[PDB]
Amino acid sequence: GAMPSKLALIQELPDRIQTAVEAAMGMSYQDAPNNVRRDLDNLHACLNKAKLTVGRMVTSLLEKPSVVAYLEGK
Amino acid sequence: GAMPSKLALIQELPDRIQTAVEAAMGMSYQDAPNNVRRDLDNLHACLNKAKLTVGRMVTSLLEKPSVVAYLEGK
Repeated sequence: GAMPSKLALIQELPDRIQTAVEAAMGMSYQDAPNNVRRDLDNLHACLNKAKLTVGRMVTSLLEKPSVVAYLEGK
Repeated sequence: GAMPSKLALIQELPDRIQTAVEAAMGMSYQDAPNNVRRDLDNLHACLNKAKLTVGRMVTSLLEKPSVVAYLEGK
């Protein structure tokens, strides 16, 4: 019976956001004109970048033992 | 029933990320000292921000008719 610790949450945030935008990443915008689908291409760069910023924001929490320990509850 | 189209996805992305991050927002980081929980405070500001950067990224796509129409399938 392992109730998820805050670190379970902070670590899963990347996966949650991966799931948050997997829909849009797997979106087939190629049935749209280049420019508008490029707006999805911007969604592709920036929203995937958004996962990138979040993943590493978690990394920013993960680069310090005290912060990490509190998340896991150590 | 309503099979989700690309617009259903782009519109739900905000809620998906609101969910991707709700766990961390509802996190009881006050269990930790000010500074380390402040590290979660940065997590809060930046992840709440992160949701909203996606909020505006969706808004970016949402503020042009060609882009929007292709998402919905108009």
